[PDB]
Amino acid sequence: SLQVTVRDAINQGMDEELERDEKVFLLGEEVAQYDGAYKVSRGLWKKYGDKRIIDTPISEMGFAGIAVGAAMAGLRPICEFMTFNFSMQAIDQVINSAAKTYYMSGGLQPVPIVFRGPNGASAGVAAQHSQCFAAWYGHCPGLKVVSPWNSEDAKGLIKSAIRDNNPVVVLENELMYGVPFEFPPEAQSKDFLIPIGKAKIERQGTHITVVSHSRPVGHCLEAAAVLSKEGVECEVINMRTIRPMDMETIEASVMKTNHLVTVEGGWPQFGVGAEICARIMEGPAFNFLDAPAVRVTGADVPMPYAKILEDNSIPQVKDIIFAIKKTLNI
Amino acid sequence: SLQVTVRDAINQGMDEELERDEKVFLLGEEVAQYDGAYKVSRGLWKKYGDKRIIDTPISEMGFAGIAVGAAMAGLRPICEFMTFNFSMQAIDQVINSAAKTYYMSGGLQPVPIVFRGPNGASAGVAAQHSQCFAAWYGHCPGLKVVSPWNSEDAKGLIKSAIRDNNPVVVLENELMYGVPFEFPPEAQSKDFLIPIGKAKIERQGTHITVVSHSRPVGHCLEAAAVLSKEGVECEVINMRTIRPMDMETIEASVMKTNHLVTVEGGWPQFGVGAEICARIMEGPAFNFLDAPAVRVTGADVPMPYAKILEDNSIPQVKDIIFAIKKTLNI
Amino acid sequence: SFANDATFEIKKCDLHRLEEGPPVTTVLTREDGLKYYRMMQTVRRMELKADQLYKQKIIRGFCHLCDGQEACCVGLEAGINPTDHLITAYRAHGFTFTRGLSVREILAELTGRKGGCAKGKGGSMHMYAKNFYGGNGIVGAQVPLGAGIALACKYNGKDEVCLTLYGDGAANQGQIFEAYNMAALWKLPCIFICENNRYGMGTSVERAAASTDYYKRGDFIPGLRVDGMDILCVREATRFAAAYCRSGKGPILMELQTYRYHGHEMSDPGVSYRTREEIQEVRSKSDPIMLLKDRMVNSNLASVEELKEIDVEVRKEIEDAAQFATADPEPPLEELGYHIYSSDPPFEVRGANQWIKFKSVS
Amino acid sequence: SFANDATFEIKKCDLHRLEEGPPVTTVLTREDGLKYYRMMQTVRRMELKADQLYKQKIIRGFCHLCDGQEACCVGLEAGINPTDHLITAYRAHGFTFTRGLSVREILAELTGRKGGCAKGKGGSMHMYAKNFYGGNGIVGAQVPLGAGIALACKYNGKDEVCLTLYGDGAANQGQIFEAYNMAALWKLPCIFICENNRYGMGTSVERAAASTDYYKRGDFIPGLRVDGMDILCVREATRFAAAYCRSGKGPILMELQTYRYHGHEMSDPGVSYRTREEIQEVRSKSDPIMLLKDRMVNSNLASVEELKEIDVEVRKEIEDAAQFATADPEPPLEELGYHIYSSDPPFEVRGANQWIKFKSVS
Ligand SMILES: Cc1ncc(C[n+]2csc(CCOP(=O)(O)OP(=O)(O)O)c2C)c(N)n1
Ligand SMILES: Cc1ncc(C[n+]2csc(CCOP(=O)(O)OP(=O)(O)O)c2C)c(N)n1
Ligand SMILES: [K+]
Ligand SMILES: [K+]
Ligand SMILES: [Mg+2]
Ligand SMILES: [Mg+2]
Repeated sequence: SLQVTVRDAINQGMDEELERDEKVFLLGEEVAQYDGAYKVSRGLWKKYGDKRIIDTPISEMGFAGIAVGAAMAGLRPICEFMTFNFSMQAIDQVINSAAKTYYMSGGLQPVPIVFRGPNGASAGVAAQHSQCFAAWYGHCPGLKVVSPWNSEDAKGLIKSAIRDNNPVVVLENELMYGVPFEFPPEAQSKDFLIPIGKAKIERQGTHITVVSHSRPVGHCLEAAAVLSKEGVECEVINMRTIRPMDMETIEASVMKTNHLVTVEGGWPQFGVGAEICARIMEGPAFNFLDAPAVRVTGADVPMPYAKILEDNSIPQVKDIIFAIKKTLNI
Repeated sequence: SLQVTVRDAINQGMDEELERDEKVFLLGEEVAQYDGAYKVSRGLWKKYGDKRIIDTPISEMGFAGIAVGAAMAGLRPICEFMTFNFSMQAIDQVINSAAKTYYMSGGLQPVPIVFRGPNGASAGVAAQHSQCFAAWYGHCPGLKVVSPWNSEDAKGLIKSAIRDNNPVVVLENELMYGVPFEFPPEAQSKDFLIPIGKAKIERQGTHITVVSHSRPVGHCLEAAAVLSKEGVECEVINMRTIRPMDMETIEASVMKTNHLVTVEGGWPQFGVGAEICARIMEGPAFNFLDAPAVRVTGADVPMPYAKILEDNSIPQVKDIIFAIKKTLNI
Repeated sequence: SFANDATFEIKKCDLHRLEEGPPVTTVLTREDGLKYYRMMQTVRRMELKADQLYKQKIIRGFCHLCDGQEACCVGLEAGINPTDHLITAYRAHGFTFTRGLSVREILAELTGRKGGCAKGKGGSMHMYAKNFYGGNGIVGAQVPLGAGIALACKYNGKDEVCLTLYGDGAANQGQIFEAYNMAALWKLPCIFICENNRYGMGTSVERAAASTDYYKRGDFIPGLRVDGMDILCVREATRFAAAYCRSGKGPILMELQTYRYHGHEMSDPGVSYRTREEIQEVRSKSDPIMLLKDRMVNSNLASVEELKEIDVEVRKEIEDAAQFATADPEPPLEELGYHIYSSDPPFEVRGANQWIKFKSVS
Repeated sequence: SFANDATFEIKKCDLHRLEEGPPVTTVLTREDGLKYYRMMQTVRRMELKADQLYKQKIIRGFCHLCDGQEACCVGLEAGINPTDHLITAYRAHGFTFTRGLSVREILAELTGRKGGCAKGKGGSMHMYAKNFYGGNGIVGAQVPLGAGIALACKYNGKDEVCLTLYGDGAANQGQIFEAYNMAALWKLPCIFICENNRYGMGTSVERAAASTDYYKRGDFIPGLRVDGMDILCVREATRFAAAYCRSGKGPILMELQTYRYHGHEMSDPGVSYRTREEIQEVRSKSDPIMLLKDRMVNSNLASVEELKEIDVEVRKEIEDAAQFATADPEPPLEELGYHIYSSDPPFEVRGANQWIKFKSVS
C-alpha cells in the first residue's frame, strides 16, 4: 500500500507501543535530541519528552543495568546499544541480571525489557565494529533473540518484543535501515504483530532449502532469482527468530527439497549455521537429505578495512550460488 | 612414577615459566597473599614477590585491560579470572583489545597474554556461577582457546599457552583441580609442552568415536569402560584445544568407526558439539558416517541450585551411554 | 513498671558535601526496642544455624553469613517504609528476613527444598521478596539495578525510594561510578550504601582501594559515614537519607562501618588475612545485639529476664525452621524447566541429550 | 635579525590536589617554534585532505578529524621523549604523525592501500607506530591499556612514562575509574589525559556528566586543567606531568580544553547540537596555528614570509602524499588472511564457503 524503510518501520513500532502503554520508554546514547545515531528514533523525543525518551552518557554496563532494574520494578524499557559490538561491555547485565532472573527467582521476578540496535557487518568500519552477535546471544537460556530482515519483520518483531514479558534481543542491521519495502495496510495497523519463534518462507521452492537471517536474506533471494533462470527453484527461509528458532519450518522444507544450505554474515565456527546443521542431523529431516548440508558464512578473520578484502570477508551472491551448485552437483 | 593433582600441574607449569623468563607475571583477585581463590597459585607470591604475583581489586575490565597493555609493551602477563562467569565484564578487552590487534595492525603489534581460570559447572553454585564459555571464545578469530582435562593436559597447555605470542584462553575446571593423576617423567620435565591445536586419543576403539573436552572426558572414559564389558569399543578423543580444533584427528577416527557422539558440559544451542557436527557433515568423513552424529550437553536452562535438579542439568555417564546405544541402535 | 520510651545520644556522622546531617539524639520506644531486639537476634541465630547445617552438608555451594552486621539490615528496615525498595549483593539472609520472609522459607531455600522461597532453584545468593530484589552474585551488578529501581520510583511518583547496597570490595567496580553519574544527572531517589566490613573476600581495604573513604568515592554525590554496629545510628541516618531523597534532592551515599565475624564464606576460615584477636575485640566491644541490650536495660525500657525470654522463643523459632528445612522434600524433577519465561504458553526444554525433555510452564 | 628565543605568558592551570602547578611563563626558541608550526600545519592540511578524499569516496567507514585540536598532539609530543609511550582513541591522525609516521603511510592507510601503515587492514581508527599503541575504537578501552603500558615501564625500570588519552564523552566509562584506582594503588607513571572538546558525539558535557570538572574526576589522583588551544601551555603542562611521573609520585590527570571544527565524524554535519557561530567564534579567536603564528611574528622569532613558505612546503608534501595514496594499489586478495597470529607456522583460513581458502602467515 506504501513504501516504508526498515528504519521507519521500527520507528512506527516504537511510537505505537509508547502511545499504548505509559510504562514503555526508550533510553540510550543519542536516542533523543540527536534523533538517533542512525535516525531510528527520529521525532520520538519531540513527541514524548524527557521522561519517555532518554539520552544517556557513554556508560553501557551502567545504563543497561538501570534499564534492567526499571523493568524489575514494573516499567518496560527499550535499551539501545549504538551497535551490538558495544554490548560486550554490558553483556553481564543482559545475561546474569536479565535472562536468568525469572528462573532463579522461581517465577517471581519477570524482566520485561528489550535490547536493540544494529548488529554485524556494515561498510568499512573495520574489526571492532563489524561483529555479529547472533550465535552468542542465541546460546543463552531465558533470553529471546530475533533478527529482522525487512520492514514488515522489523515493525512486527519490535512490537512483539515490547509486549513480551521477558528479555528480548533485537539484532538489527545498519545496511538495511535505508531499504524501502512495500508496506501492506495490515502492517500499517497499530495492532500488527509478528509472533516470536516462527520463521517465514520468503520464496517457495522445490530443489533446495536456503535458510538465512538479517541482511543476507536479500542476497539469498537474489541468488534464487539468478538460479531460477537456470531451472533451479530455491525455497528461501527467513528465520526471523534466532532463539527459539523455528526448526519445524526448516525441517518441513528439507523434507521436500532434500537439500540445505545455510547463509549467515557472522563467523563460521560455533555460528548460527552450525546449530541448524546439527539440528538437521539430529532431527527427522536428516534421512530426507540427498547431500550434506553446507554453510555460507563470513570469512574466519577479524573484519579487514580495505574494500577488496572486506568484500571477500562477507558472503556474496556468487558464494551462495557456488555452494548451492556444489550441493546439487551441477 | 609421581602422582600430581590438576591444581598442582598448573602450579608447576606457571612456576617453571616464571623462572624461565623474568617478563612473565601473574595478576588477578586473591592470586598472591590468599594463595589463590582455589589455591592454584599457592606459594608463588612467597617465592617471587609483589612484582611478579599481583593481587588486584575487584575490577575485571580494568585489570584485564592493564594486562593487555603490559603484553603490548613487551611483558608476558597471565591474567586470572576467579571464574570465567566474571570474564563477561571484561570480554571486550579479550576480544577487541587482544584477539583482533595483531591483524588490525598488519602484524606489527602482537599480544602475548594468557587468560585463565575455572570454567563451567561446579557444585551448587547456581545460575550466575555455572556458565561454560568454550563456545563463545572459540568463535573468535585471533584467539586460541584450550580446555584441559587431566594433569598432563593442564601443565603442557599452560606452558604452551605462556610461550605462545598471541592471546590464549585457558578454560580450567574447578571440579578437576583436586583430582590426582599418574604424572610420567616426561611431564615432570621443565621442557614439557603440549602443542596447541592437537587432540589426544585417550582410548583406542573401533565401534564409535566419542569426542569431548574438560571434565566430561573423564565421564566418557567411564562410559567406555562400561560399554567395553558389553563388547562395544569406544575411541575417546580429548580435544585439548577448542580453537583451532583438531578436526583431522576426529575425522580420521570417524573414518574408522563410522559413528560419532560429542559430549560437553555447556548449553546445547550454538555449542561446541554443534561445530563438530557441522564440520563432520561438510568434511571427507561424512561418507563414512553410518548413523547421524548426536550431542550430549548440559540441560538448556540456567543452572538450578537444588542437588537433584543440578545433577540432571549436566551430562551423566548414563546419558553418554544412552546416546551411544541410540547411535549404534543397541 | 517500665518506661514507655527514652532518649539516647548517637554518634555524629562524618559528612561529604552536606550542610547538616542526621540528629545526634533520638527517641526509642519500649515497643520498638523489643521489636528490633527480637529481629536482630532472629537473624543472628539464623546465620549460626546455617553455619551448622553447612558443616553437616545440608547446605551446598556458597553460603555467606552476615552475623555481626545485624544493626545494618534491621536498622535500615526501621528507617524505611514497606513500600520503599531495597537491593543488595549475596550476603543477604538478613535482608531477606527483614523484608518479610520467614526463617523457614529462607533455611528451606538454603537446603534446596521445594519449600524454599525460590523453590530451591536459587540457593543462598538468590532470594526475592516484596520490594526486595536480591540477592545478586555478580559483584557490582546490583548497583545499576538499584539505580534503575530508583528511576521507576521517580517515574511512578509515589514518593518511594530505593536503597542500593554494595560492599567495600565492590566499591572499586566501574559500573558503580557509571551509576553515580547517571543517578546525579537525573536526581534519582537512590540511596547508595557501602557496607564496609573492612575486607573484600581476603583483600583488606588498604590493599584494594587507593582511598578508603568510601562515603566520598561518589565525588559529586553527597554522603555520610555511619556507625554500622549501632542500630539507632543506622535507623537515624536512614531516616535522614530517605527524607533527603523523598524531598527530590537526588542520590546520596551512606557508608556503614560494620564487621563480619565469619570468613568471606564457608570455605574461608578467615584468619589468613586477619587475626582472631581482632575479631574477638570487635565482638567484645561492638556487637550490635549487645549494644542494644545494654541500652534497653540501662534506660529501664526492658528487663534482662525479659530479653532472655525473647532469646528462648527465638532459639525455638530457628530450631523449628531448621527441622522443617531438613525434612522438607526436594523440588520434583518434573519442574526442572519451570519458570524460564513469564506469561508464555508451556513448551519443551532439552535435557542432557535430545531424548530428555522437560516441560516448562511460566 | 631574528630573535633566537623569546618568553611567553601562558594561562595558569586550575589545580586539584596540587600545591604548585606548571610555570606561567616559558621560553620558546626559534628552532622549536619553526618545528611546532610546521608540525601543526602538516596535521591541519592532512585532515583537510582527508575530508576531501572521504567525500570522493576514496576513504570509507569512519574518519574522525582532529583539526582544531592540533595544539594537543604537537604540544604533547613537544613535552615528552621519543622513548616515552602514548595511546589514544580513534581521532588519532595527528598523533600518528607526531609519533613518527609519514603523511604518506597515514593517507595510504585511510585509502586502504598496500602501502598503508597497517597494510590497509585497519583504516582510520587502527594505526600503530613506535611507542604509539593506537588508535582504539571502543570508547574507554584504551585507558586500562595505557595503565598497563605504564606498568611495563615501571616493571622494566626504564624511567619512561605513558600518556593515556580519552575524550569527555569517554570520561564516564566505568573502566576509567577502575584504572584510576589501580594506577594510584601501584603508583604507575601514567598520565591520564582527558581531551575535552565539549561534546561526546552529539551530547554536550553538561547533559552527559553530573560534574564537568574532568580534571577532578580522578578524585584521589591529582589533576590540572589546561588550555588545549595553546601549544606552549600544553607543552609546559606536559613537561610538568611527565616530570611528576618520572619522580615516582604515581599517576596524574590532565584535562586539555580544546575544540573540534568538524562534526563527530564525516556523517555528522555538527550543527544539530551547536551553532555555526559557536564554531567560527572559536576559530577566529582560538585557532592553535593562528595563535602560534601571531606569537612568532610579534616576537620576531620568524617572519610572516618564512611561515608562509613553510605552508607551501607542507601543502606540497600533502599533495605528493595524497597522489601516492590514491595511486597505490590495494593489498592483494591473496594476503587477506595474513597476520592473524604472530610467530606461528603458516596455516589455512576459511572464506565465505568451505571451498574458499586463504593462506595465513605471521
Ligand atoms: C565481577 C565479579 N568478580 C569477582 C567475584 C568473586 N567474588 C564474590 S564476593 C567477592 C568479594 C566482594 O567483597 P565485598 O564487596 O567487600 O563484599 P562482602 O562479601 O565483604 O560483603 C569476590 C571477589 C564476583 N562474584 N563477581
Ligand atoms: C563502548 C562504546 N560505546 C559507544 C561507542 C560509539 N562512539 C564512538 S565515538 C563516541 C563519542 C565519544 O566522545 P568523546 O569521548 O568525547 O571523544 P571525541 O570523539 O569527542 O574525541 C561514541 C558514543 C563506542 N565506540 N564504544
Ligand atoms: K520484553
Ligand atoms: K600467550
Ligand atoms: Mg567487604
Ligand atoms: Mg568530546
